[PDB]
Amino acid sequence: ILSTGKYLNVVRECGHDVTCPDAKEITYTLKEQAYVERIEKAYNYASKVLLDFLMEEEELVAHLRSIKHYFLMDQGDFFVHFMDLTEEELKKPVDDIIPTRLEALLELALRMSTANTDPFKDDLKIELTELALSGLESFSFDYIVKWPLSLIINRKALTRYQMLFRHMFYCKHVERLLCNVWISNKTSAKWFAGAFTLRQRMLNFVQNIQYYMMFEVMEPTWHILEKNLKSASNIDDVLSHHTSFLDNCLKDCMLTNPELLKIFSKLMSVCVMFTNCLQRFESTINNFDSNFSAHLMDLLDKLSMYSTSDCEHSMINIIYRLDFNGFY
Amino acid sequence: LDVLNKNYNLLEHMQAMRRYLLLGQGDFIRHLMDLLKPELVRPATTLYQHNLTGILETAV
Amino acid sequence: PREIITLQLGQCGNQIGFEFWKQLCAEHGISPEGIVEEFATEGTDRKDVFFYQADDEHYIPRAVLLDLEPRVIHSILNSPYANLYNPENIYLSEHGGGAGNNWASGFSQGEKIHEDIFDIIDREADGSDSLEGFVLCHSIAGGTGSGLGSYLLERLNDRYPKKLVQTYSVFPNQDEMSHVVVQPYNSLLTLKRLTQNADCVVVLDNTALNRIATDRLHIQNPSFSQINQLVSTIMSASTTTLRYPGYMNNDLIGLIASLIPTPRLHFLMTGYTPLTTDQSVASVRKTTVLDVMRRLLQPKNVMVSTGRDRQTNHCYIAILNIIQGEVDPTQVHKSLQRIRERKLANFIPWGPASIQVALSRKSPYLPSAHRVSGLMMANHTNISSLFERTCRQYDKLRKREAFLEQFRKEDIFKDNFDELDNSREIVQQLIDEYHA
Repeated sequence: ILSTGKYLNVVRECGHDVTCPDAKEITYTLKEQAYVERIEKAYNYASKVLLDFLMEEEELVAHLRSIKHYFLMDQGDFFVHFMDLTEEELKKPVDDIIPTRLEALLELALRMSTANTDPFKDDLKIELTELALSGLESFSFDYIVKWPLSLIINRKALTRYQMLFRHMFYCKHVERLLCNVWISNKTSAKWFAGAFTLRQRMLNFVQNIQYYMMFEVMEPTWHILEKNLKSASNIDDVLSHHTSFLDNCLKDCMLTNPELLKIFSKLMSVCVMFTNCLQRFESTINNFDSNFSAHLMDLLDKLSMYSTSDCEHSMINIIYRLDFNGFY
Repeated sequence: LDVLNKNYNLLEHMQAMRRYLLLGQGDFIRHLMDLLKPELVRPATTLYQHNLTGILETAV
Repeated sequence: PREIITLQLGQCGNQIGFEFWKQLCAEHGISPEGIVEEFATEGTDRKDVFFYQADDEHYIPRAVLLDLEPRVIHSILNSPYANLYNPENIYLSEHGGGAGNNWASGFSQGEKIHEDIFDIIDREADGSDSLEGFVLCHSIAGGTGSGLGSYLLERLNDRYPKKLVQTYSVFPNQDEMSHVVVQPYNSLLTLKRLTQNADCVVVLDNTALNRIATDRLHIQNPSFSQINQLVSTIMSASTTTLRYPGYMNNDLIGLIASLIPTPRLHFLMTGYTPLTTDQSVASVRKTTVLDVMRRLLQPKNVMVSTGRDRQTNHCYIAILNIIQGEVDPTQVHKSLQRIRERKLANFIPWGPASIQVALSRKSPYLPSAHRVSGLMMANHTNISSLFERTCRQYDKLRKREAFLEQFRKEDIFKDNFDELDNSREIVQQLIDEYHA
């Protein structure tokens, strides 16, 4: 009863074109049970026609895929115009006027890279376990959420996507730095061949892991949107197994602990030292290789930590992919 | 008995378990046990499980 | 942004780049003289990465084509795809060249047209303020593409030092030596410039072309009209992460960075299976991705003449497996699951290896959105067999007193023949040393 009138209140939140429905206000039963089913056919009716109406003309499926692509970077041809033009500007600590010039650079690159519908794809407004930020920026994005689409995806769910884009952009900036190592090496003091091996070793490891950590979000992403469309009668279960996609975003990223974030941020601090090494012109080269083998021993420590976990289905997926990185 | 036939196939799983634990059809288990012997000759370790799921899936 | 200038050069390099630009209009949904379809922006999300950016929705190609022979360019203007090309970027009507067949001809013609060759090709450089690099779409066969192409590998190394260099160069044919006899001389002179004056190459053998041209293509008389069909598809296949919207290694400095172990070891083996049109009638039943990469490492689609019994002491270090179009990505990790069980790639015993797989959506077209495509960019250390084949044909020719008096009259005063021989053996020795 209560969650029917909850769904009779969100039809009011989009207008009056669905208020006072055509049926229901026709029939009435009062014997034994059979009016409790009138509550259940109440519960699905006004709640499904609101889902059709937003699928029709408020574009819920087009809104959920675009929030998806902005905080997970499924389309990276935008981002070699986006991320490349932000890293030129965020390399120093921000004074007060940099995020105003960053959103000036954002819509410059949005329409050079020619997104699908630019008055519809310019909703990006730049924002600038118990976790805190571990990078050097608070750089993320904010999507324009408007009720009654605040029910399908919440403002609490927007902050979950906001933390999700931040952990993707941290390792993505390492590859942008690492592609700058490859273009600055293209022409050392006496250690040229030893530098060539650790350029290839460090870049290929991160190009493996970040091809993966994008993708194992994506193969459950098409898995959930097929079962979003397949079993949709009410809105209540559908929202709950749409938050199981959010629980799938949980199982891709929350498995890393604060000790793992200290290990991955050691990759960033050794790349800036080695890029400084090439523009300045062997003992630092041996120090970098010992910094790599410390990371490779730390990755074996996380392999033993993931083996000793709760032994669920999420344990099996994270222990398979880190045996898989160990076979590399 | 008709709701299991439409949705769950209950007594079909009675015939099904005889092919694996009771070893009804041998080609499911011989192509298993051929691929399974290069792993059973060594002693088992921590890393024993993740290859056995892959050697089960490429046997079926 | 990511603008690349292609350097089409030579008798064979101009024809393989002519249908390369002709392939790009059929997949972008555009015409060379107009825009009749709306599929160019809704279907394709990025078009200004090889073309010049539009002034009237006319995507000009960022191409230059120089050759001593005027025969290759006179078969262009009568074709209806030449109006997309501009008659002011490279040459106007009635352009010519030398006489001419010599490696020393184009090597000496580079510094007499030095003012004009560095004038109009630099106008396209400052169009974008962040230039990607230069690809030399040249040839090794003949003296036209090998003579002048060795000059631009030197003077563009210091005038543009922060740019990527990498070429799709075709290897000549070594079946008989009657029509041409200067083939061991002009090839090794350019091959020295391809290792120290150039970062990476993409090898394309000629004796391996007719191995494929009679495999499934069923021809009786091998003509030159089939050499552009295997080459133009894999060129556009290599930029599917770069042209179509991808995420990782979506730049040309992304792909080449994850495969080169070291300088002077950059010769990448190429493979491409689907070339048959009657496969189309049975791809309607969900042909999967689990069977398309089992045959890439199997030496059937290779375009490199190498030994069959020399793969046991050689080891793969980097292997690329590019799927395109319909991938069904819920089983693409399932295809990479089956790689470790066969060990079809021998792995280096000193360090790790990598099997990198990537995907990008293809053109909105019916032969493209239906049939699975697999592009291979391998790197195997059996590539010294070609270098042993070219060197054994090089020192045998110098003992027969062949082209030692007929070649040193113009602009050659000292013996630079062993300067190419030791540097080739430096490549052949560091390859076998690389697996300790």
